[PDB]
Amino acid sequence: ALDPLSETKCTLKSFTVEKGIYQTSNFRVQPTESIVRFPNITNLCPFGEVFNATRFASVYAWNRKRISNCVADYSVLYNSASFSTFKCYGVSPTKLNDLCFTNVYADSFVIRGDEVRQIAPGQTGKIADYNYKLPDDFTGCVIAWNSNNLDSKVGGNYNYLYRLFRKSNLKPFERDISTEIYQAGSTPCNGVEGFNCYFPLQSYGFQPTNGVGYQPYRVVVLSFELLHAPATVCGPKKSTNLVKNKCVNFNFNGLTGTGVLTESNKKFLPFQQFGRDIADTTDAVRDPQTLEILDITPCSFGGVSVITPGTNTSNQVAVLYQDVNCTEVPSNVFQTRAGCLIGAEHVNNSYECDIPIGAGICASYQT
Amino acid sequence: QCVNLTTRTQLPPAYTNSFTRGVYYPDKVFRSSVLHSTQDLFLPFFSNVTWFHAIHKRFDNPVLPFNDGVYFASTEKSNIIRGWIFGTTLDSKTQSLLIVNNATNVVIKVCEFQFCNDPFLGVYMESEFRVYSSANNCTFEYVSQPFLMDLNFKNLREFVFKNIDGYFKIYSKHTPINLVRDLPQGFSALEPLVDLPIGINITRFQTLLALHRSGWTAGAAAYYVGYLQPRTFLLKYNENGTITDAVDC
Amino acid sequence: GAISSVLNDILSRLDPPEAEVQIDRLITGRLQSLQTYVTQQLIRAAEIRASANLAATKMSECVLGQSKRVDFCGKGYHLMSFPQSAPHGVVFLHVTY
Amino acid sequence: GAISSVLNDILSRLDPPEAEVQIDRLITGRLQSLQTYVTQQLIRAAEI
Amino acid sequence: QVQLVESGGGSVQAGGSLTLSCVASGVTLGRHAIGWFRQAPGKERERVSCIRTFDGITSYVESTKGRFTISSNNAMNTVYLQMNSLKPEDTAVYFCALGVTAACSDNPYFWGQGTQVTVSS
Amino acid sequence: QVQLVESGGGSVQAGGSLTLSCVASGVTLGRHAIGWFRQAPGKERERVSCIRTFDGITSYVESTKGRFTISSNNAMNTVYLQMNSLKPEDTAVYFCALGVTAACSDNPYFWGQGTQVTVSS
Ligand SMILES: *[C@@H]1O[C@H](CO)[C@@H](O[C@@H]2O[C@H](CO)[C@@H](O)[C@H](O)[C@H]2NC(C)=O)[C@H](O)[C@H]1NC(C)=O
Ligand SMILES: *[C@@H]1O[C@H](CO)[C@@H](O)[C@H](O)[C@H]1NC(C)=O
Ligand SMILES: *[C@@H]1O[C@H](CO)[C@@H](O)[C@H](O)[C@H]1NC(C)=O
Ligand SMILES: *[C@@H]1O[C@H](CO)[C@@H](O)[C@H](O)[C@H]1NC(C)=O
Ligand SMILES: *[C@@H]1O[C@H](CO)[C@@H](O)[C@H](O)[C@H]1NC(C)=O
Ligand SMILES: *[C@@H]1O[C@H](CO)[C@@H](O)[C@H](O)[C@H]1NC(C)=O
Ligand SMILES: *[C@@H]1O[C@H](CO)[C@@H](O)[C@H](O)[C@H]1NC(C)=O
Ligand SMILES: *[C@@H]1O[C@H](CO)[C@@H](O)[C@H](O)[C@H]1NC(C)=O
Ligand SMILES: *[C@@H]1O[C@H](CO)[C@@H](O)[C@H](O)[C@H]1NC(C)=O
Ligand SMILES: *[C@@H]1O[C@H](CO)[C@@H](O)[C@H](O)[C@H]1NC(C)=O
Ligand SMILES: *[C@@H]1O[C@H](CO)[C@@H](O)[C@H](O)[C@H]1NC(C)=O
Repeated sequence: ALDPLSETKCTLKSFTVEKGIYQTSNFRVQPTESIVRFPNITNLCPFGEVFNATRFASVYAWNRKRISNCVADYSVLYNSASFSTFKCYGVSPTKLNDLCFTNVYADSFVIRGDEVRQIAPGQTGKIADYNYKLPDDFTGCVIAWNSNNLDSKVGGNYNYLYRLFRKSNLKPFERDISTEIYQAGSTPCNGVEGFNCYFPLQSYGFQPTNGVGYQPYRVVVLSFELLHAPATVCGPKKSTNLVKNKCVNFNFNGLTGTGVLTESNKKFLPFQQFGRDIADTTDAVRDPQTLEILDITPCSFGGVSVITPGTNTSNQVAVLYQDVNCTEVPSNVFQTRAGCLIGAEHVNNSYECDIPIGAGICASYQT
Repeated sequence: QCVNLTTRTQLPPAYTNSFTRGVYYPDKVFRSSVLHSTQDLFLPFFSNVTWFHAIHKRFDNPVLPFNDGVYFASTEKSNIIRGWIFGTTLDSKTQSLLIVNNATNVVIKVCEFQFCNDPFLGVYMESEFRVYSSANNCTFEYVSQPFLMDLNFKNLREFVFKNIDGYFKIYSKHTPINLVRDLPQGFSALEPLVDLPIGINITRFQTLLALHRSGWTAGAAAYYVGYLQPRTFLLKYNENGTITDAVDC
Repeated sequence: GAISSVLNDILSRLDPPEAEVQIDRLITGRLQSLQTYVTQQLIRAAEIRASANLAATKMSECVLGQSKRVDFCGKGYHLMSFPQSAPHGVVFLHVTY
Repeated sequence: GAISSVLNDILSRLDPPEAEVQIDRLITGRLQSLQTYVTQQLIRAAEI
Repeated sequence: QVQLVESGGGSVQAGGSLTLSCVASGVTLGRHAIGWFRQAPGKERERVSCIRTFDGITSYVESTKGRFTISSNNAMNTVYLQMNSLKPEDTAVYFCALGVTAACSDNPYFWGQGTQVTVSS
Repeated sequence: QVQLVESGGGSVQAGGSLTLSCVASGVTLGRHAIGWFRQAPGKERERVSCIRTFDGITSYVESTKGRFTISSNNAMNTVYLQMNSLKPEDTAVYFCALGVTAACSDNPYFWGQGTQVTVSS
């Protein structure tokens, strides 16, 4: 890491370097700063309403609340020690604040302990199979806490129900509240009750003094919807002032990228939010704060070549930053069509090619 | 005042050709001078689209099935087609969706409606709102600018309704037409209008019309219904962001 | 086989122990894609080198001389040839009798 | 590395979540075999 | 098929306490009304108590009110009958009784073996 | 926030035994001194007992020594007060008391609802 000649020696794994041009590393322009453009929505998400509502629903009839168009703080939930289970699948529990979700679905109910692990994708069991199902590709956080402090009234609380019998396995994210009498086999129910005509509906009857496994549990399942829809459930991160014509790290409604943001002549249709190239790379973005179209140009990069005569001849080297303007590069500096050449003196005279640099340009050790 | 109206002189269903019509911007991504291949629910090219008539006493407003998607194209001059109804049962036993256009207003209500056998609206002006007896125990609601507006049949109005995982998505387009008989042999891309997070088991479709005042008359209103299919399309985004052409693979 | 094709959307959404598996899947796929590209380019480079060797031989034997080789320098009895540059190639105007 | 070389004997014996891993193993192996075949055929085509 | 395995009872002083446990297999408590019946010597079938496992409501008779407490823990598939303040008139064989209906009023169709409870004056 | 859910107590004969349970939520036992206070009729606030969950040491008063036993199981977040050898002077409402200090001497700031203990002569 001392000088370009040492980079050449380490690249070749040789203490002696022959005359020629050698690519040793890759110049990359680094981002000066990170800029954030989230939508200014001060309205807090109703996590307060869903986490300590007066009454939660039964598992067989799980209550779904749609969360959208609000700033969401998952840090306050993670910091609270009340929750016993905070299992996040497809997302990181710490990273939840930075993410922007197109939708959120909070599913609130009450279950027992022995089936807390039933609510997780690819699980089986009575509550898992006939009460609440999670798809294998489910993305979101299951948050369970013990609340027998206000769950089980003395003498048994039979308010919350569960469906222990059903015709078929519940479909993922599907609710079945039907109380049609189930025919288990030989004897047809004919729509009436009797022997082997097991009714789907069953009752908990939590006692305040049951085993911890048998005790009530309040569970909220947050499902994060991350389609190509616009991201509306964003974190509380402060939006920063927009910076143009400078290689920056940017965040536009959950689209993160490193690039130079320039004023775009592209005139998006009013519903359009992003732009893409023939290769489906992000080409243009729309500022959330002001309806401005911005071209995203990737930060200047390219190979670094070392023009050297043999270490027999000299330790002097020139450096070619390939396809880089002589402004991005951090005493002769000469702009060629092959890139920026530093440490080589431009000479008007034409000679036979010695070290081929690029588009008609060659280098040599002389005088 | 829920009423029964029956004088229609019914006829076996008419059919029409959809000459490369019913394409929409599949996503919110801007693209310029690119041929992009999309696997999505499109109205197949050159497919049968059912032709319902509202012409004087002939009225066609049957409760159509709502498959994977619907393309509703109304050619009109007297602004008769005002609204749509979605649901599984439409008897208030199951959640139902209602979209009605008022002068410079839209109403999109998701309620359990005790719908009529023949829901409609009445104009003498804008006299009757005889759709549902009861609109009980309502849920998600929306108001915005009117979907269809003025600015032979002078205007053709294309709509695409897709009820997908969590969103009822409406795409719309308004086109000046000199032709009065049937759909143009042209190309039009349907820009997205709304994405309502409704989440209903929609399989059961109905149209809302306005009657001019038994003792009724409809006036010229010709609307086409064409169901969507999962198809692969090749869309030609021109250099200024518009889908100027498409290929049904 | 990863959760997302975007690498930056994995690191932002996952902890290093869990992001590691998805990044390994992406690395395997992209490495195989790059290896395929490089192998096809080596074969295509062999084809272009054969074509360029033929072009150099035609320049030597056809422009810098008169060739007795039949059909090496086009229809008929070769009189002379004139080279013209073309985008990534050469064009020989063969004057024959 | 799959439980069976026969693809149809995997789908018949396993649920999609578990059949997915074995089918991925078979896909990786057969894709590598086909890539090897195509590369050797490109080199042999250059020779011919 | 359904089994009603019983336990507890035996001999006890008049005014003492006992606990009867009934565990159900092949069925789950949560809707089916489960209760306790008894046979005193020279007496027919009579209800002692019942609990609706669908709602947890308990029904007794004049002879068992207050002295006997019925309690269903549907989670362990268990029903308990606690005798307190026993009398020699309570010397009876107790049957665990189950229905295919939510109502305790409906006659049980589903019987356990029986446990003898003897009360000594 | 912290809840102190209490259970047990009720009516009992003079010289009998009872058990009071207090379970803490939003806090964990292990350092905070948790104890029992009571209100007798026409009497002010007085300490019954305390246990230092940091060390398990127990403190009583003259009126409760030996007869009452306090015991903290910090692992279930539970504290138990066992009355033995009760007297009609012990008819009182008992409050579960918690601190933000390790010392039982420090006045508790953290109160439970209360359970009535009645002792019949
Ligand atoms: C939407 O409603 C339809 C009924 O209008 C449901 O279709 C029924 O599905 C069950 C099995 O799931 C069948 O036994 C019935 O025969 C179907 N009914 C009809 C009329 O075909 C459909 O399941 C509902 N969608 C969801 C997600 O529950
Ligand atoms: C309970 O509701 C209150 C009311 O806003 C809220 O401040 C608090 O965070 C909620 N508690 C939990 C554990 O979510
Ligand atoms: C954010 O603020 C700008 C002006 O400061 C305003 O135009 C815009 O409407 C605001 N965003 C929203 C979502 O209202
Ligand atoms: C290169 O340097 C070495 C020093 O070890 C010297 O012996 C050799 O003669 C040199 N060769 C030339 C061509 O200058
Ligand atoms: C380098 O940048 C300057 C302005 O920053 C511009 O005038 C010039 O044309 C650029 N040259 C190249 C080769 O990019
Ligand atoms: C070459 O000569 C011209 C004069 O014609 C001069 O402008 C230019 O600077 C010279 N180049 C160098 C590298 O000295
Ligand atoms: C008349 O309207 C009532 C409204 O409830 C409906 O039940 C009935 O079927 C209708 N009659 C006919 C012939 O459509
Ligand atoms: C379909 O279209 C053809 C015209 O090409 C017509 O003859 C036929 O009746 C139509 N059938 C249906 C079911 O739409
Ligand atoms: C007309 O617009 C109003 C908004 O002021 C709306 O409440 C109403 O539903 C619309 N339609 C009718 C038929 O009044
Ligand atoms: C309206 O929906 C609610 C669901 O909370 C239901 O309880 C009520 O019975 C419904 N209305 C009628 C008339 O059934
Ligand atoms: C380009 O945009 C302009 C509007 O500024 C429009 O007139 C023109 O039709 C667009 N180009 C094409 C090919 O449609």
